[PDB]
Amino acid sequence: MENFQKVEKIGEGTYGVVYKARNKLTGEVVALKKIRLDTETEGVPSTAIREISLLKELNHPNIVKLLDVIHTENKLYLVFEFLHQDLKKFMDASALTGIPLPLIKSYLFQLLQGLAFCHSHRVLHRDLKPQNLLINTEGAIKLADFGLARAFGVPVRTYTHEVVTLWYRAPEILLGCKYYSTAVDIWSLGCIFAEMVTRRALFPGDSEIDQLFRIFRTLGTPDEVVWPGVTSMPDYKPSFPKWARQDFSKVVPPLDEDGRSLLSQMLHYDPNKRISAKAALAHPFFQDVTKPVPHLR
Amino acid sequence: SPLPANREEVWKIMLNKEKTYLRDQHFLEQHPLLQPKMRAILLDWLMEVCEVYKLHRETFYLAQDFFDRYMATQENVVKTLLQLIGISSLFIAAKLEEIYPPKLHQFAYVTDGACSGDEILTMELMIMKALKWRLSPLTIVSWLNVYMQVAYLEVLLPQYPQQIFIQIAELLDLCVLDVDCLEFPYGILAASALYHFSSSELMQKVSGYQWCDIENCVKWMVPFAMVIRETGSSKLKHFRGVADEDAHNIQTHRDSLDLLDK
Ligand SMILES: C[C@@]1(O)CCC[C@H]1n1c(=O)c(C(F)F)cc2cnc(NC3CCN(S(C)(=O)=O)CC3)nc21
Repeated sequence: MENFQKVEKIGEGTYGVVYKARNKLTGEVVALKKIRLDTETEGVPSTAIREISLLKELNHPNIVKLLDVIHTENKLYLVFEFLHQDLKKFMDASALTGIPLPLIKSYLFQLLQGLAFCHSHRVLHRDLKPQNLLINTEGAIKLADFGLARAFGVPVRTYTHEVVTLWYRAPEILLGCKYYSTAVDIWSLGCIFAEMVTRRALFPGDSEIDQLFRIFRTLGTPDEVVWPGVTSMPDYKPSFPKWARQDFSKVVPPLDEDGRSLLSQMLHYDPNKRISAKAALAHPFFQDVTKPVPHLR
Repeated sequence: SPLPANREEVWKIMLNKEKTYLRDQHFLEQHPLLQPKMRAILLDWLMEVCEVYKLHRETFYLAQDFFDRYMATQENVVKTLLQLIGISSLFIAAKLEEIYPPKLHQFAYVTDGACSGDEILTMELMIMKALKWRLSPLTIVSWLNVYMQVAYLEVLLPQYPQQIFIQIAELLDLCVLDVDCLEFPYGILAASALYHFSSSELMQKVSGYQWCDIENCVKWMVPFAMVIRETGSSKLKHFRGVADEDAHNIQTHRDSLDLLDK
């Protein structure tokens, strides 16, 4: 990098390190993701190839921009736009104060626009967690880290099982479903909506069975009525305790009726009935932020 | 849109992906040392390696598209470079599409020593940099998947007969072996192959195209369709370690080279 000066390490994963970097002659600050190729027995990792190609076709104001890809000697640098903070650091800094309801509603609205754009382009993110949601000082929030993202077919086929971070993993994944698609991202966004409201992870499990039981304790143990096919799923056990669904006035006390309605539709057990990102945008909870558009036909 | 996110929005993004991924039917004119049959023997061989490693039809079609689109950026490729360009297109495709793709050494091994792991690593970077990292096309087989679901109507859960999918896929595999297929959009080719196994009514219902949109590709595909009919279509195979509901998505190989002569 003959013009980007590395200023600070901001991230680390299996495939490389992320740096804050400042352009010397411009003062343009970017995020540099370095992938060392000389250490990989399989060349450019599948995660780097998927992230690059998927991001070249996903330009949206609520999706972190991939500015450039550079091959240098035994390295691959991905240049991204820089955002000064993630939603996890912001929720933690506001844990005693709270996040004002209009900012919660605005961040949710924007995340849903970024997500509806992904889903309409047949892209599943599959790693929605507060640390992958980046905020700026101008009220914007964007989706970042498409390293676990995947293009999906219509119809979908059997994909990678072990796919979302535990606390944000949808129950159809935990119960061993053969198929999944866009509804897994909506479940993670529902968990984050509640986390913004209470400043506590909604379902903070320490294992797969514990994650399922925390979900069941809040939403009630699903049955064939609320979720046709639950009892025939690979990891369903008739021995599961039978908890009653808790009232959302206790689950998310600062939330209003419209907020509670939207949250319950994003956390619907049945992936086929769970609200889509496009339909979530039309929910009355956002009526004071968006105006409906005239529909042809 | 033939589909029942917004129906027209998802469908228009799909149609506008063929309009951004450009491919030319006479790319072998930029490589005067090459003949159209060299491409056919290469793609046919790539199908056989796909079947050996139980790779998905999607990863064959990604490799086919990376190869044809990569050659449009190059010039003066020799017959001896072909095996490396193809096996490296398949390496990228399998890493993008499979959950547990074959290791780099398996890709080097299948070339019988003609391509080393380091040559494949050098080639995959040349390929990906020349394609400007545009590695997410809507392949020919991906359109067939879309059409087969709408025929048997939820569009995201796979609900359709496996054996019929295999018979249409078999026809597309022959047509892709001919460079003139690249004149027709990928969605047009899949709809035209589907038409040969059904009708314009089923075609229009599952694909949204009118018969005038498809008419030219249908007439071009005519000889390929009769050679398959003359021989009798294949039966759905079973593959060990591959679930039954996914068996139709595994790439297969047959005497398509002989069939292509007619
Ligand atoms: C998504 C990640 O958070 C995971 C770890 C590295 C991050 N990262 C990326 O991975 C990518 C791209 F490579 F995906 C782009 C990117 C851009 N800008 C920032 N800005 C940072 C946000 C977090 N903060 S913080 C701790 O809240 O002060 C410091 C500044 N980070 C980014």
